[PDB]
Amino acid sequence: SEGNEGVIINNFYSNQYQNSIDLSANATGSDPPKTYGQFSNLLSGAVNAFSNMLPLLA
Amino acid sequence: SEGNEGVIINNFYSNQYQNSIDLSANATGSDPPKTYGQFSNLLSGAVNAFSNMLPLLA
Amino acid sequence: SPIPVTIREHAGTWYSTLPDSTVPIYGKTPVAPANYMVGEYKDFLEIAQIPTFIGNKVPNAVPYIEASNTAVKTQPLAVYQVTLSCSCLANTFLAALSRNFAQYRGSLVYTFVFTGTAMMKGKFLIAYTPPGAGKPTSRDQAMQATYAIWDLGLNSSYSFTVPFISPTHFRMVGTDQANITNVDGWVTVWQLTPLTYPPGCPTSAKILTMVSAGKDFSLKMPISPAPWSPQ
Amino acid sequence: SPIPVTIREHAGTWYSTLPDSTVPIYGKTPVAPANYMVGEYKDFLEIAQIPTFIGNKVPNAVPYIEASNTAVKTQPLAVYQVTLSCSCLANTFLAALSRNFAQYRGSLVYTFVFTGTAMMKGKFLIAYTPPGAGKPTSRDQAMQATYAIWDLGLNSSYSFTVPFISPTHFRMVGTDQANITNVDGWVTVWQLTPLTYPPGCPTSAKILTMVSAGKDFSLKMPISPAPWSPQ
Amino acid sequence: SPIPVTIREHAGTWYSTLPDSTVPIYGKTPVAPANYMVGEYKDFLEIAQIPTFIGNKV
Repeated sequence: SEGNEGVIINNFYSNQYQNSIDLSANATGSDPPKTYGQFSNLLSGAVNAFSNMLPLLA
Repeated sequence: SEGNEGVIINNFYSNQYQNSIDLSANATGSDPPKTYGQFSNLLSGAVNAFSNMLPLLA
Repeated sequence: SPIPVTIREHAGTWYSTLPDSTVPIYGKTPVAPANYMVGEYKDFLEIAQIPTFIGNKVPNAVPYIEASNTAVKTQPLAVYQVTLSCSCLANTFLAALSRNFAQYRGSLVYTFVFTGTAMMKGKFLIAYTPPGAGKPTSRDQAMQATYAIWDLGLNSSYSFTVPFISPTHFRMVGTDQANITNVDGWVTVWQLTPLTYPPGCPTSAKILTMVSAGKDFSLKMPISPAPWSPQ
Repeated sequence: SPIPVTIREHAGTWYSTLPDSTVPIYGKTPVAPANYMVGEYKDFLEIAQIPTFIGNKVPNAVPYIEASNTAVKTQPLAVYQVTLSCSCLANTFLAALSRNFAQYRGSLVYTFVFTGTAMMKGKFLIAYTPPGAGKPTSRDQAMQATYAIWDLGLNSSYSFTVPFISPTHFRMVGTDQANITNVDGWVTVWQLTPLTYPPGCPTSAKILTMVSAGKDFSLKMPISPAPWSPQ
Repeated sequence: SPIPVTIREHAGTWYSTLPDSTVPIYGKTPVAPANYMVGEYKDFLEIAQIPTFIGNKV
């Protein structure tokens, strides 16, 4: 059930603050999101296709 | 994300007061409004057309 | 625009049992998943129903009573006062649970497990006597109140329920002082017929005694018993 | 019409981490546009993934280990304890980040960059040993746990991930005292085959060692480490 | 976001007849049913109508 609290008013602090956050873990693991934000260093020119090419060795 | 604030209530002070105002400047400049208010001194009779005219030199 | 308030006289008090929460200082903390967990209960009533052992022969307590090969109508095998305070119940979960509340209501269940030989035979008279005229002094007087006859045979135990008979809707859990000739009556156990046996068999047997709450049983108003030390 | 209030016992306290704001004294202040700005991040996890250098041979730390022309199964090239407290990790961003939190979870990534000659050849056995039976003492024992064989060739580095193997969902970041024979196990690096080379080439090479968080890695509950002075 | 209040001059007074309630300290307590009860009255006027004895020769 619930405890000993019987106030009519909506809790002034939201729940994620008033209480701990119950989480549940699934047995088989979970995939991290793909990206944690948009910060990134980028590697360009990695590959090919296009230059002063095919004078270039085989 | 956000910080460490988790109050349900609407901020009592409005934002322009609770926070700084993020503004953004465009590269190419911005035109001042045309007028800053309605205070003004006025120049009248600047030009012509109409009097005891054309007895008046050419 | 600041709002006007009237400060109540009780400004600044702290109430140990306030129906409200306080200031959170470390929000957004996720917990460690505990979802694999089992065995949870949510109401004490959920487990108050499991029988635990009644202590006989206090302070040299044993979890049983002994039936003999003689039926003296004048001699009870046991006499329990129906009080959640009986020194008899002092270590049952019922009593340990109950001591944290002010009042109870409902059925009490006394369970007897026969532990003698399969070759033994016998009959017991278990009675509940409401208060008013004192405790019964012979099986003949007990037999005048609520009772059951327990016959020994294939089935090992007997569950006797003492009916809640009371003027008030609830009864106080604990005694202030000691409760006289009062309390709420007595559970007395008597032999109807003696334990009988064949040659080559012991002539007395132990009967395990336990107590539990009935489906009826309720407890209300949480408090704290007088503090004690087990030693 | 003034509203009646009940003042709580905690009246007047200041909470360093209160989930709330205070009084604004200089409103309507526009800022200087900072919209041309780049390089912003928003979560530490965003950069905890970038490998930084592990210190070898403390306190005469060097960012690398040395492979030789001899494979002694009895001699690890390196042994790292898997603790975000290892003096080994003391100056990695992972460790510097982690020291501001109470617990971590997830994958740790040890990256090795071979820096020897192109003419050299060799194979390493990198193993992760969970706790319980102590640290392995020969490549033969390490080989009994989680491990990978790293072959030298065109591709310069090797990224070894130590799997999060733990009874609890999370692990404590820092050590209180020192953690024994504990900690969470060990990463040991061994030579499988010796570094081989042709005539005219050095007979040992440096292997750069770095550490980072895996995509799995998480940190929780911000605190402050014990204060220190870099000098 | 904490709300600004103006404290009235009468702060802290206790009024013996205040038209209001105070702090509850032992909630959710069910009572003992008293539904068999009879003879209740709710207004003194309900019984002020029953004659009682005038004292003569005081």
